[PDB]
Amino acid sequence: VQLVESGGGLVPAGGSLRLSCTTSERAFRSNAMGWFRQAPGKEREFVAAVSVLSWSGDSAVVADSVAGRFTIFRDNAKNTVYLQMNSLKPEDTAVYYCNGASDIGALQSGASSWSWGHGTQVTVSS
Amino acid sequence: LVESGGGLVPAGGSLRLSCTTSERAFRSNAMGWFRQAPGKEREFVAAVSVLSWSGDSAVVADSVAGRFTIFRDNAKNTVYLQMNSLKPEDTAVYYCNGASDIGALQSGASSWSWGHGTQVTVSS
Amino acid sequence: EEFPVPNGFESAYREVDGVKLHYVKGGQGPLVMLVHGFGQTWYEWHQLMPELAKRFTVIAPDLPGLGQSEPPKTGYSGEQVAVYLHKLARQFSPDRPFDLVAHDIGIWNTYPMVVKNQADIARLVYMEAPIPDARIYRFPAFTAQGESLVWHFSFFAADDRLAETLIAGKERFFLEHFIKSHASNTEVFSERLLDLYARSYAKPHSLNASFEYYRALNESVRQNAELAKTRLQMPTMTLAGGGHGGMGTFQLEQMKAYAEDVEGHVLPGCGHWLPEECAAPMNRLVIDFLSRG
Amino acid sequence: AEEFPVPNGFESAYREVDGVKLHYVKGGQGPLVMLVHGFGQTWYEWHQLMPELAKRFTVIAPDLPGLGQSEPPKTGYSGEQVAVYLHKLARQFSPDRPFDLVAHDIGIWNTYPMVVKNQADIARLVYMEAPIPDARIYRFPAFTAQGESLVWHFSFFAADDRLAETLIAGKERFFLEHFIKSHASNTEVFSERLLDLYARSYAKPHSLNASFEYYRALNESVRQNAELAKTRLQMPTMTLAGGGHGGMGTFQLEQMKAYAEDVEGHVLPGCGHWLPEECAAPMNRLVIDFLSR
Repeated sequence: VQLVESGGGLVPAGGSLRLSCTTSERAFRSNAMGWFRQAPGKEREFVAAVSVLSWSGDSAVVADSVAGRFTIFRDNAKNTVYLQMNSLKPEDTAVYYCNGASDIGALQSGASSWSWGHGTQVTVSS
Repeated sequence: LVESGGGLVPAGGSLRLSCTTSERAFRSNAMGWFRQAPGKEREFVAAVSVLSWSGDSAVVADSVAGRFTIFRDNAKNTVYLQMNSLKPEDTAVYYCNGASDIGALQSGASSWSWGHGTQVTVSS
Repeated sequence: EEFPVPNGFESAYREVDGVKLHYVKGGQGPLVMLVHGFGQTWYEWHQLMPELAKRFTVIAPDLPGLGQSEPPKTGYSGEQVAVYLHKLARQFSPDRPFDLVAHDIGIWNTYPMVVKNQADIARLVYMEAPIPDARIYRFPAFTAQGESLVWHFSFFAADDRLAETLIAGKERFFLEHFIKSHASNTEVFSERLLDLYARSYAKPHSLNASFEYYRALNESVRQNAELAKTRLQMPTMTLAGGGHGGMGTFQLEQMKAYAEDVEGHVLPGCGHWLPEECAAPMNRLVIDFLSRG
Repeated sequence: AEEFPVPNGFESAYREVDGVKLHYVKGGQGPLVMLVHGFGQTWYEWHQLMPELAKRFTVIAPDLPGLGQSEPPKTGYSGEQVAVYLHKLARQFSPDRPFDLVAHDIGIWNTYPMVVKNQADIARLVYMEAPIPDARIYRFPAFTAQGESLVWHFSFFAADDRLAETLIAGKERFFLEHFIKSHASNTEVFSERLLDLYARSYAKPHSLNASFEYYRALNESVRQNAELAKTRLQMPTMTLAGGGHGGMGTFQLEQMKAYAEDVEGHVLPGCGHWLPEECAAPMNRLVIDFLSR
C-alpha cells in the first residue's frame, strides 16, 4: 500500500493544517479514500471521504463535527488525498488516520482496505 | 431559409422535416417548428435552443409530445423535425422560424418572416 | 495478425453485406459472441477465450473499421452496425440462439440487434458502457477531482476531424493516457500491449472509424428511444468496475430500464477495462452466468 | 516588437510584479479601468473598446501571466495566486482611488479573489462570459443532444501528463481556430489574420503550457472561492453573456446573483463566447454606459 500519512503539527487554535495521505496507485484508485481521527482512549471517528471517479462523477462527505471547517480532495496525479483543516479547535486534537474502502458508505461503516497506519498527530494548542 | 421534407404519408408513418439557414442565423437563434391546418390558427410544434455552456433545452407541444422530436445538426446549420406515428390531424403546412431564445419562439417573437413552409399530408 | 492468437483458436474473415469482418474463433458447443469496445480489438478477450471455449464455440469479431475489419458501408449508428454483427453470429448459429458478451461501445453496436431479434439471444452480458440514451447527456464535463472520464465523447464527436488531426502521429501516447486514465489497475497495460493496440488504431481508417462511432452516438440515442419501447426478456447480467475509471452502479441501474431479468455486479478495484484489469473475477462471473444455459 | 498592433495613443509597457514581468497596454486619462482578457486571447481582444473607453478613463489591459507578452506566474495559476499580480499592477496605477474592473472568460477566475478581498478598491465591476469558479461548474454536461459540448476542454486542458500540450503541438493554429469558432455565433469576425496573431501568441511553449495550467488549477480555485464567497460583493456589478451558440446565456447573471448584491445582467443576442469581437458595438455601448453612470 506504501501508506504515507503526514502534515500533523502543533498549531494554535484558530490556525490551519493540511494533512496528506499517499498510497500506491492501485490502492488509491481502487478505493474511496477517507480521513479518520482518534484521540487517545476515545473512539476512532469518521472525518471525511472522497469517492473514486466514475463516469457519473464523484461524491464527497465531511462529518457534521467538522463541516464548514474541513474539506477533502484527491490529487489523482499524486495518489494523494488531502485534508484541509481550517479554524482548528483544541477539540480537533487527535491522531488522524487515512484509509480506504469500496465506497464512502463502507468507510462510514468501519470498513478498511488496509491495516491502519501510524497516522499523523494533530495537536491544537491554546 | 430552406424548408423541406414534407410529403404525403399514410397514418402511422414517419417523416423528417428539415430547415436550413445561414450559419450566423442558425447559431443566433433558438429554432422552432410551427404548423397551420387548413382552417385553424398557426400552432407552435417544437423548439430547440442554442447550445450554451450549461447545455441546451428542447420542448414539444402537447399535441405532438412522444411522437415528434426536434434536433440540430450544427455542422449543417440544419434543424430537423422527426415525425413518428403520424395522424391525419397532423396534416398542415409546417413552418420553421427562429427567435433570440426558446421562450420568445412561443411568445410571438420571430427573427425572420415566414417562409413557404413544407406541406405534410397524412392520409388515413 | 495484429495480435497473437491463443492456442486452439483461428483468425478468419467473413463478408457480411459487403463488409469483410475479421474474427477469432475457437471451441465447440453453443455460440457465444464477444464484442470489444473502443481502444481495443478482439484481443481484449484473449484471457476469457481459453476457458470459455472449453464449453462454447467462441467468436470474437473486430468491430467494423477497427482491428482487421472493414468499415461499415451503411453507417456507424448502433442500428446500422448491429446488422453486421447479427448476420455474422447467425452465419455460425443459424438454427439456435447464441450468447452475447459486449464491452464499452460493443454495447452500442449490439443493443439494437438484441432488442429486435430477442429469440436469437439466449443470454446477455453487458459491461462498462452506457446504452446510448439521454442519460449520457448528464455525465459531467469536469469534476472536483479534475479530468472527467467522459469528456472524450465531445472530443471524438467534434466536427472537422478534430480528434484525428490532433492524435495522428501521437496514437501511442494518446491511447496510453486514454486507457490508463480509465483504469484502476494500470500495470496490466504493458509497453508491449499498448504498442499492439496503438499500432492497430493508428491505421488511418481505424483512427477515423473509432471516432465515427461517437459521431453517430446522437443518432444511436434517437434510434434507441424507439427501440427501448420493447423491454429485453432474456437473462442478462451487467458488470461494472468499482474503482477509478469504471461505471460503478450506473451500469446495473440503467439496465433495469431495459431488461426484465437482470443481475448486476460491481467489481472492486477495477476501472473501465474489466477483461484486462480483473480478468480472474470477470472471467468467473461470465463463465458461471453463461453456464446456467 | 509586438505580438499585436497597439492602437494610436496607447503605450505598450512592462512592469515587474513579485518577480513576474507583466505586459500591459495603457492609454487615456481619468479614473482607472482594468480590462482582463481570457483564454485563447490577449490584451488585444479589448482593442476596439480601449479607444472609446479612453475618452473618459485611463485604460489598462494586461496580458495574463504566461499569456501574451507576460511572464508566467512564479507562485501558481490558481485564482487567488494570479489575482495578486493583477491587483498589485492595478494599484500601482490607481494607488489612491478605487478603479473599475472588466473581465472576460478566465479573466474572471483571475480577478474574483482580488475583488472580494479588496472591495474598497473596486468602484464598478463588469464580468462577461465565464463562470466564477465554484461547484456549479461540475454540473455542465460533457456531451449534448446536439453533439460536442462547449466545456469538454475543461477536462482536456486539466488532464495530467501534458496531454493537451502534447496533442496540440504542431496543430496550434488548427486547434485554436476550432476552439474559437466552435464557441462563436458570429464566426466572420475571426479573420485568417486575426487567428494567425492569436495562434502565434499562445503557441509559444510557455504560453501553451500557461494556458492549460489555469485549468489545472481550476479545482484549487473552486476550493479557494468556497471560502472567499462567504463575503458578498457590494459594489455595482454588470454581467454580460452571449445568447447565441457558444455563450453562457442566462447562467452568467444567475450565478452572479449568488455573489453580488447589486447586479444588472444582459444577454446579447447573436453573440457567442467572444463578446468584444463578435458583438463589439453593443458590448462597448453597454460597458461604457455602465461605467460612466
